[PDB]
Amino acid sequence: PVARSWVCRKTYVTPRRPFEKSRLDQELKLIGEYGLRNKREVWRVKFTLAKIRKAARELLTLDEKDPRRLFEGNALLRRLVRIGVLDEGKMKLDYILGLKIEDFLERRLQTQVFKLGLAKSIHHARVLIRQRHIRVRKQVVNIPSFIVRLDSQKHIDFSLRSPYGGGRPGRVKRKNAKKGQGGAG
Amino acid sequence: HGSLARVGKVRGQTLKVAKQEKKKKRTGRAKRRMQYNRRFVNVVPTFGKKKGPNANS
Amino acid sequence: DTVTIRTRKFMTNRLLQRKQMVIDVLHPGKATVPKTEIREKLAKMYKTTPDVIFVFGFRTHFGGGKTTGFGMIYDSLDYAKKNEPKHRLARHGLYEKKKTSRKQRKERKNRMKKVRGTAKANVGAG
Amino acid sequence: GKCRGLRTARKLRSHRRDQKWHDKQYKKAHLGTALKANPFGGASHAKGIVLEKVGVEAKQPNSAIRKCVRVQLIKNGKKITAFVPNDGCLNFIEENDEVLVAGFGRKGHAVGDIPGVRFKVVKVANVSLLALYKGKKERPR
RNA sequence: GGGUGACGGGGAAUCAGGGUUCGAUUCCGGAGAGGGAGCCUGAGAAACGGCUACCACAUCCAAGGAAGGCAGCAGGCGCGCAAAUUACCCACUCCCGACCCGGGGAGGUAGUGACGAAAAAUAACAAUACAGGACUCUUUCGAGGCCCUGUAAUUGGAAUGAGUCCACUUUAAAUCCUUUAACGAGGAUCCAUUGGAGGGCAAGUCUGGUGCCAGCAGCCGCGGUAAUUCCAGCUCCAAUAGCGU
Ligand SMILES: [Mg+2]
Ligand SMILES: [Mg+2]
Ligand SMILES: [Mg+2]
Ligand SMILES: [Mg+2]
Ligand SMILES: [Mg+2]
Ligand SMILES: [Mg+2]
Ligand SMILES: [Mg+2]
Ligand SMILES: [Mg+2]
Ligand SMILES: [Mg+2]
Ligand SMILES: [Mg+2]
Ligand SMILES: [Mg+2]
Repeated sequence: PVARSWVCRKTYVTPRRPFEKSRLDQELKLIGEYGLRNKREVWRVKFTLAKIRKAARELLTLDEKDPRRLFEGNALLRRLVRIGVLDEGKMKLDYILGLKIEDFLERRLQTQVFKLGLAKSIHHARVLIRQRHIRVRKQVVNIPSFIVRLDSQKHIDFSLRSPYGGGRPGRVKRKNAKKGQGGAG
Repeated sequence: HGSLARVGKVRGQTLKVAKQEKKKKRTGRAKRRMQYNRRFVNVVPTFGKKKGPNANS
Repeated sequence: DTVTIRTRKFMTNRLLQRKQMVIDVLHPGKATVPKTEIREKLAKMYKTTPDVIFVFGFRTHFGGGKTTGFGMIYDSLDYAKKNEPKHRLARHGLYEKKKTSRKQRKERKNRMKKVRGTAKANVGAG
Repeated sequence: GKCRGLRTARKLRSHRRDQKWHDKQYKKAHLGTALKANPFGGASHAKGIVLEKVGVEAKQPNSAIRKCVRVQLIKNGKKITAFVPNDGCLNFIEENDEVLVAGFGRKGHAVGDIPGVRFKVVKVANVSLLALYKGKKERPR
């Protein structure tokens, strides 16, 4: 008897046929186009898509004008529009199942940095993010995979308390200013 | 029948060799970058009856 | 000079003899103000000294220009030395405690269980 | 054909019940039999002491001696003829030294060219034989 | 009647739809305090941090006698393939008492911890030398560069956390994160790892050694002097703080 949770899940599912070739080809291409650190980070997106797909399927099995369907399906569509994946007007559930990986990768801080100019390559973008150089809204979102809400897109920029954003310069230039001051001069 | 003598005959009598040196290899994302770059942009040439990522004529 | 403060979820707990609220602290580019500086800042804001103010539980956020924690103000010290945790008082030196060290008191009391009556022996013990 | 009807459940479920025994894998796992025959008393590995290095001779199409280790297990007193894998590794093993022994990868059924060796040695005196083969840890003295 | 590698359940693992296996284990219910039995008090026990016997273990004895029960928490021995520190505190959560005040190894806090789970670094950008190809230009050769990709030179400064560390915060008192000054990167450094590279199955008919040996190999097989399969070196493949059995 304690406090504590013990409530945790896995966020991804590995592929069965582990050397398919065609699968490996597609996953690596995804890694290239969006600078992912690892195969499984792809598989995490795939899996969050899959859950959605299961949820959608389940709703389509319910008869239309079944309360359970109406409410839950709408909430799912509302949730999906919130992130910038579905368009308003396209909201009616069948359109979820025609919806792919790339749409969900397209809304990461790492993209919506590199997408909003700001970066200079996607790997740079990922480095920026880690190095506390870019702030969403008013917090320094350290994390690349931060799914950027459509609501929250236009508030992406550099972090105030940083070299790029317009603050104190980093420790390399500080050193090279000390070297020019005392050593050379 | 048959002895238990030779046991590590071949592990014994191989010609010993240094393990060379080259470089600090790119790890993590950087590695994955590198490999995606060298299958999907750099080469992509005119074909001549299939490829080989460790071929040797 | 440049910290700033706000006062969230304010409430007048009449029957604990206190005002109690959620302190907000903006402070961009400085290293989480010590609680003494919050007290004097709250003292001049609420016009009622530091001596009846008790503040704790300050958590900074990420990025690091916003902390947030809980604070309450007492009517007098006489009230605050009654309706407060003992630790929170000696947090600023006014109701300090013994240095017996739990294990020593229990050991002492397991001897004593060994003996009857003798107030002197039960005073001694260990 | 099948019993098929609607108040059959019993006949159906009981017939299945009686047949399940004709399955091979299931009878293994439900008659105690095999857990009795396991030297590794339903166990993943077993510590046991080496009491003779024995050359095993491989099965015909391959000709080769297979350098095994006669292990008496500790939990039982049930003797074993485990395999010392990888080249010249039998030399690391010296008599009376406390090997850990695992399965050979087939959960029974002997493997390979070897006849009847169900087990492979993993750790000789708490060390791990991979580390000795690689050259990482060493046999203490 | 016998067995159970049988405490019941909530539930857990897989899973299309059906299913199969698991459930000692934080909630609920049961049962037990070495084994059996008997009881005192009490509203409530057939109590075990209550007694009385016996059996099994075992402890002082001045040898008449006397005392004992961790399947509480730590820890030890043993068993074993198989499992943590004799730490700090009543601050939280609740309990008990005559009690606003005392007690609680309930409980909370630290330590160990690759059981398992979530996040997520090990580099990024530039001009160079170049090495290439959609465009424009050119019969071809060559060139203009919005586009770019590899290898170098670390060439270039810029960026940064690991870490070291004042201080604040945290907190019962601490830490840990979080906040934050000051130091902190040329890779010869702050060095990624496990397993593979005949097929199944992603990836060398490369070089050296050994010659049915030594060894690999879940299976098919490879090894008897040009070994794609062994021991090595090279390069390559997979996953990657993980990966083998
Ligand atoms: Mg049983
Ligand atoms: Mg219970
Ligand atoms: Mg016991
Ligand atoms: Mg009982
Ligand atoms: Mg009893
Ligand atoms: Mg006890
Ligand atoms: Mg363990
Ligand atoms: Mg406990
Ligand atoms: Mg893990
Ligand atoms: Mg490193
Ligand atoms: Mg293969």
